[PDB]
Amino acid sequence: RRFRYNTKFPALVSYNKLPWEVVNHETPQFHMHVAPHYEQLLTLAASSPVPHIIGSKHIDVPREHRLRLLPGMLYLLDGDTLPGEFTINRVLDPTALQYYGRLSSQIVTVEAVRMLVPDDLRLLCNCITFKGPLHLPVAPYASLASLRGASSNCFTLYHFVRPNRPPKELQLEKYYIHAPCVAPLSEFASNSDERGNWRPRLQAPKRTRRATPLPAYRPPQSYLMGLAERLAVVPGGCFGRRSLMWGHWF
Amino acid sequence: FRDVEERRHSRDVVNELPNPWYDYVAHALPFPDRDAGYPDEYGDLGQWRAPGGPGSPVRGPRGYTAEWRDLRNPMRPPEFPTPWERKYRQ
Amino acid sequence: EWLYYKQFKTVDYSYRVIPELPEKYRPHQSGIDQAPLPDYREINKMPQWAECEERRQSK
Amino acid sequence: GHYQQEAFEARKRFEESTTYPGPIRAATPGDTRFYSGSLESILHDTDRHYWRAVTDDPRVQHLIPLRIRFKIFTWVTSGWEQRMQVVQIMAPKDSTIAQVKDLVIVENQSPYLCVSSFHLAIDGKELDPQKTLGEYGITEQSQIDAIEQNDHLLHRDDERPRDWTVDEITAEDVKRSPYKEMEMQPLQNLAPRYEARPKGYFGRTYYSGMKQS
Amino acid sequence: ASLRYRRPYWMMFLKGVDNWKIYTVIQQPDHQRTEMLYQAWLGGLDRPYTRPKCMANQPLWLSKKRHMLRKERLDGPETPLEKYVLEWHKKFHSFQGTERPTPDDLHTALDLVERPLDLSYALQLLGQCRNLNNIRFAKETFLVFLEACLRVGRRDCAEYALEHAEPLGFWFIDEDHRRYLQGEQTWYKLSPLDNLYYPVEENAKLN
Amino acid sequence: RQIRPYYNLPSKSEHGRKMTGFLTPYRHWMWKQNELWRNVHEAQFEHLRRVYKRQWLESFRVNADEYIYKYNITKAAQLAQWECEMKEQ
Amino acid sequence: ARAVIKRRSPQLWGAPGAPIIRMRGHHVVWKFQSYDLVVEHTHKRRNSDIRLLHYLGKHCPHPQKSLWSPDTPVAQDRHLFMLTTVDIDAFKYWFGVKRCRLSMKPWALLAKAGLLPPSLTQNSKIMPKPLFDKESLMRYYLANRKDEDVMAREKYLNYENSMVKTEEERAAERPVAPYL
Amino acid sequence: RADPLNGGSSMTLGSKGSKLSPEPHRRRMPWTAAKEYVPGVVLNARDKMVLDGVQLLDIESIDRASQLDPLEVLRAVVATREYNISTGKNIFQLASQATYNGRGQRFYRKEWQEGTYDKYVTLSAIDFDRDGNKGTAYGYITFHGETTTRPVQVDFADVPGWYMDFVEERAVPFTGIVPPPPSIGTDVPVDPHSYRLKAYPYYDAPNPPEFVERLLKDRGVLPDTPT
Amino acid sequence: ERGLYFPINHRIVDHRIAPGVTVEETDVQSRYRRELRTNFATGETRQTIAPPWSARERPTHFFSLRLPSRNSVTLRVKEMHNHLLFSHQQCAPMLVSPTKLHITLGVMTIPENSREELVKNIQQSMSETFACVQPLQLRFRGLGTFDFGRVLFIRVVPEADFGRLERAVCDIRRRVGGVLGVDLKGNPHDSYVPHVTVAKIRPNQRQQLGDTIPQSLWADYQHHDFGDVTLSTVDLCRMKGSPDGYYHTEGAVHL
RNA sequence: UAAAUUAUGGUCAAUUGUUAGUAUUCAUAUUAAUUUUUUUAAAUGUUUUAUCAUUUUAUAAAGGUUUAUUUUUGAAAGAUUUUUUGUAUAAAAUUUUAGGAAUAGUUAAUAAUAAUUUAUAAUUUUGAUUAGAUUGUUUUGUUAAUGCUAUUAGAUGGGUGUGGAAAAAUAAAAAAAA
Ligand SMILES: [Mg+2]
Repeated sequence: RRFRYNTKFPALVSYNKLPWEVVNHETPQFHMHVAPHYEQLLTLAASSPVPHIIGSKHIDVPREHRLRLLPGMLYLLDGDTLPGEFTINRVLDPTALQYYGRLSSQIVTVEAVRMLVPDDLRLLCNCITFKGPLHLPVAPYASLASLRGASSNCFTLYHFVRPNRPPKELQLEKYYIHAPCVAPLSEFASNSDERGNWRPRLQAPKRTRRATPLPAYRPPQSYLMGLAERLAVVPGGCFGRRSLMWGHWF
Repeated sequence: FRDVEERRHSRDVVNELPNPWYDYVAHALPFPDRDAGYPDEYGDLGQWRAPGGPGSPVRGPRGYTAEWRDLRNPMRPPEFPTPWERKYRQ
Repeated sequence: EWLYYKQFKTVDYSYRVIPELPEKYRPHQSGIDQAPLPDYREINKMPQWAECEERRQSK
Repeated sequence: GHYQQEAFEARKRFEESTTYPGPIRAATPGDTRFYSGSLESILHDTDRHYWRAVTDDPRVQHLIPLRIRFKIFTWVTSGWEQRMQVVQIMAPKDSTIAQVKDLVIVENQSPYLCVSSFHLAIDGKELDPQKTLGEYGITEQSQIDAIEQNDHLLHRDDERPRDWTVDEITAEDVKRSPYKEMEMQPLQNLAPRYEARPKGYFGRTYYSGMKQS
Repeated sequence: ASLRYRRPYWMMFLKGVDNWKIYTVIQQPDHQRTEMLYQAWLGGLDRPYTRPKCMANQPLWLSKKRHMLRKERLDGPETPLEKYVLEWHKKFHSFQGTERPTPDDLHTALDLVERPLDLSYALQLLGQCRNLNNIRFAKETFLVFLEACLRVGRRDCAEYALEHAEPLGFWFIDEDHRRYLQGEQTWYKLSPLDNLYYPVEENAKLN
Repeated sequence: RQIRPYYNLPSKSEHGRKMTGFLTPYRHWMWKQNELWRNVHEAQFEHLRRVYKRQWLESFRVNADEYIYKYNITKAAQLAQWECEMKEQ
Repeated sequence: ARAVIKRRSPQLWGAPGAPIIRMRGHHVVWKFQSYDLVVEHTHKRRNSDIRLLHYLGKHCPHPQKSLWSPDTPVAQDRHLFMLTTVDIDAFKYWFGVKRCRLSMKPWALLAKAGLLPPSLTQNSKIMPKPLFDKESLMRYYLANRKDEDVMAREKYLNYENSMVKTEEERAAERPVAPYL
Repeated sequence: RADPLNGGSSMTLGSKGSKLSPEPHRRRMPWTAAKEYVPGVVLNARDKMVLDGVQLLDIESIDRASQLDPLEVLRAVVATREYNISTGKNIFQLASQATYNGRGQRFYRKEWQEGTYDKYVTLSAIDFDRDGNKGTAYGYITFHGETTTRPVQVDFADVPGWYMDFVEERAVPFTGIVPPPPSIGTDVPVDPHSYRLKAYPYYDAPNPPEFVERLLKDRGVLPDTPT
Repeated sequence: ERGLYFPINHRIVDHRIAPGVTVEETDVQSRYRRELRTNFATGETRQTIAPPWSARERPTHFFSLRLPSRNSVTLRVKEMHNHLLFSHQQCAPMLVSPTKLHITLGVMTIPENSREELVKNIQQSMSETFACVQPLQLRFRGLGTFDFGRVLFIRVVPEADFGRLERAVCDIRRRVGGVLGVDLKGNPHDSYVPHVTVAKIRPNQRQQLGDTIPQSLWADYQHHDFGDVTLSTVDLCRMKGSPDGYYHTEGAVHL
């Protein structure tokens, strides 16, 4: 536990303070930090309407207000256009593009990712273009419903963030409302004509035979690190509870 | 193990009897409920003193009151003629 | 285990490794000057086996 | 969360109330400077060292403790590590950003923090130095940081301070400002003693907010 | 069995370094002068230099500078392959280098063989390329290896490589070349423009 | 201590301990059987610990209630005596 | 957490913590030997009185005849007596509220007294340590299983408040008519 | 704390377990957190006598006088390769021998597929440093059909204990991005024919008769006489 | 090396921060002495707290102890003004005229629509409550600040006749704000602190004269002795001094 | 300025040396202790781990202190979980010597100031400061007794400052993650 004020060492000298988390765009850990937020934002946009997420055109801001309004701004465009006064960097690093694998597969295939740096080097515009319609269903009232990319076909997403800042710099924490989709309920809804097609059953069918047993268990032949309960590791070293032992060699 | 043990325990007549060392704890407070033999404020031992004396904490404090009605003159006959011995009465 | 861990001079015999500090650890004060540079004109001589197989190839 | 909104609503209705002769100055006491324990502990303006079982009337705060977060590259033995420092200033209720900058540069009291011009920003958005805290709605719980002139390129090794572990420090470099404070020559007494942590303190990877194993 | 209390906190997780107590007590006058003399003995610097404030390892810059200034063997390269060995060591064997060679570099090194010593150097470089750098081979690496061995006169090296090429990592072995090298065919390749079956000792028949 | 079987993995290292901390799968299985007996006793031990805490809390509650009653009576008597003495003064 | 560990008497998790009940006794001639059940910290200094949370009581490990009792023909009542003086309230307070620990000798003594179940140390060599099988345990669980409601009620009585107030007591306690 | 094994019971010192909680017990030291480990000493104790058959030339030894016959050099290279492979195999050795650095392949250890344990990693990327047996690797760890949403850096990518079976369909070119495997529970509908669970949270394998007999023999309940 | 290793003045711990974030998450760096500087040192005097509704409308009238121009305090502050002007010429607009000095005992806001009936009651209450009190003597010394340094006033230490003055002002507040409804800035059960304003920054002058009076202007005279003055009159006046060159006369009682 | 009693209550105070004109506690007794007749060692390999490492293992004697030695729950106990609540370095009194005089990186204010701020500073004859002696406020011995006479083991500066806490360099009657 940590519930103590600092009185052992002077405040001017930070003697045992944890390092501040900083994200650098020259490293793939930036993509690692940002990609899941992108996929969550896409899911939220496809499920429920989101304000200020749809972009008719590139926003125009004067230089003095450029560092005041642009940071934190994230939206999407139908066309593959890039803002001016930005030098372009293409993702040629397999490690950098690996982090978008879940976004490409489960959500929507990504066409390209580019990092745009202004001449003053005081900003970063991550522009990621996805080619193809969303794999997940898109509600007619959702923000992406107004986007022609769903239902050229490719659509892009722009995100502005100041370089060399803590991971809280991007305001992607607010895009986390878990609005559910109505994909199964739409089938039984009045507008769809499958309500009579669907046949519900109230009683479970009778069972005549027991379930097939597991195959013969063979104890492991290699050496073991010891009991997970005593070693306080999770069952498979990945997840689970220490007390609830399962999925190990025995 | 617990179920088999409790089932075995319930089958014995000698059980289901109170166990003072197990069913309760007598006194949890540190201080006792009455003084016992400890030295007096004057320095006297417990054997040299008895409670209820001046060292004990104080007990505290138009018409006729409520206790005036029950009092009656012994000249008047008693309410209940209990056959008191004359020697004890004197 | 105990025989291996004894000579490291552990006061409590706590299975630690504390190598002894010699009085003269660096070679320069141990008594040697700069490391001798190998004779390059000698190490550049082609080996005798190489000369023999070169002659065999020339055969 | 709930405390801020309920306090604001209570203050609003207290202001709106018109039938009030005013609190009694003698009946309402102030905080005392003398109390048990050998520590001088400052609390909020609504807290007292003595036990006060009654809830006093809300007051408008005339002195907001603005806390500005600066980057600081402390020298650990393993290498330079970037961490966070907090500078606290006591600004009036209607203090403009210009006087806020004056207060932070006068109360930074650190040689490295105020080395160059910087701009105050909140959640990544820069603050206009012309309007006051009233326009921004800044409370005592607001999180404000600062961006210097050369913090946008700190990822470059040239901008990063050069440690003697990997980088060569020259005779002209030992005469510079930070490298004079640092001492590459191990003195007998080792006057510049700094925080030390092992290279494997965080494992094979550095400190991160996520799991990489 | 933890040394966190025996030695200063800054030198935890230190392995390989011998006598860390030297660096713990390096602040003494005699130990400091011994360290200065040892660093001068290693050379590479003009001023009297000592180790940093708290470091049991030599600084990266100093170690790299000493490695680069280190006098290298084989001062006089006779053949172009002899010079290529020097430049390969310069590029892909620099201290703390992240670069890894390529099969194109391996082919260029192997195609410059003229002497049996050149063949030995090229074979050693190929072996270290596949063991230390662990680089996947291309299609024609075995072809150029066979050509080098044939034009240098090393039949036995080719046969030995063929018999267990899988440990060598040669994932492609042509059927024509395997039949030639297993004592079943007299030629292993044909020149496209010349229409002749190598080697020349076999060309003496077909002509 | 922790038992280390003779038939375990021998650490082929001269710079450290001669035996590893791993174990045979049979040793892991037989350890689980032994650890199962440890849980049988401690679960009764833990249950008895909780019921003893409950009993002590209840006894403290009752005895403290009685002591509070008596102490309040005594202090009320003391304060009444004090106010009577103040009037006499 | 020491540069040179006191190898003769080591402990676990440092000092001072985890109060533990032990049996201290000065090493004297066996005929004058008597121990003292007492609760103390894991680490003790040269004198045991530094870390002494509470004193449980004396124990004389000498079987003695019951001279205080009259000479009775009862065979069991004429066996040798091993007298032990223990405290119940403090023991329960330290065991439950503070969750102290116990050593094998005090555990065996308390098991004899009836406060605790028999310790893990004392075992009969005749009976070996048994083994377990999941299928048979599941079969027994299906063969007999208590109701969830009654198990929750008994758990509540054993762990949470057990001195409950019934409707008779509630009706007695409820206010009288004049103040209604 | 986080994982109070068998509750907070403290009957013995071993009742709390070898390690109290998966989180580090001391806030200062993060490395001491509970995590799966493999025997580093045994896995890195490569066979030394196997290199004694033929001498090995040093890299820094480049002078002409120390050069050996090319046949001997090839023998030394074979000896070094078999010396590296003798203890086992690491993903850094399988990646170069698999196409596209083995991206999208399924890597598992020998102990990861024995008993009720069933875990593997779907490779996503590998970075190679100068040494071909070193570097880093990232992938999706899958445990009993459940896979991580985001790629993670694999643990112990250097120890020679890894195995992999090459399949061309799952290979991912550098142009594309390795897709995370679907989850058997959420992503793909469950089907006993496609995949059947080997161990569930409350499962524990039955005691094998050989281990039971060995334990009984050790405890002495079964008769035993020396030959 | 000069003194103690950890001075007592530097053992400050801040409870305004979260408990567990100062040890590891961050380190707060600030000069905590400025906010703990005592009111005696900083010149701040606790004025009666006004309710929000009464703190909006501007005051209309005020009680004062009328004094002759010959009184000692007038020439003491005249010499103080001379010294201040000689030292720095930029504080003249902040400094008030010597002829506009009065000892205020209370401030109130009488609406102009119904002022005529209220002023008669106020003056008759003042007469009936001052028909018995003898002329007061007050010793003035020290400097104080009101409205966060906006108002600079001469402190009135307790002395002879000061107890009678405070009892009289409490009675005046009871008889004016208590029985009949008049907006007193403070509380009727609270006592107003007498003072004479030597310097004050007007809200219109706040634009270019800073936000507060710097302490260095009156630091040397923070504890200056301005002497003993006898007051034998009281006046209910209004904020209008420019037309007649003197205090506006709305009600007067010759105490 | 009145007696006592519904009668021993409320639980044991008791002193022993055969001298030697007188003055004054001073030779020889008793108890307690030391002393002769040979009673009477403080043990050498702590342990586990992921292997050239990491994790657990915190007050023995050394150094002479009389205005003096004072502090934590961040480890552990410790528990569905997350989360949360609090502290604490400061004091007061008792302080030795046959012949008794000066003491000092120094007091207060200020501050995360000042080797160089401001001030009529602070200690002490009500016995200071150095020096000598002695490990401080539950321990014995003697006696009828206000007395007299004893007692112990351990906190002796920092200097990459690990740790919750320095107590951290041989010394057990401490079972220390099966
Ligand atoms: Mg002395």
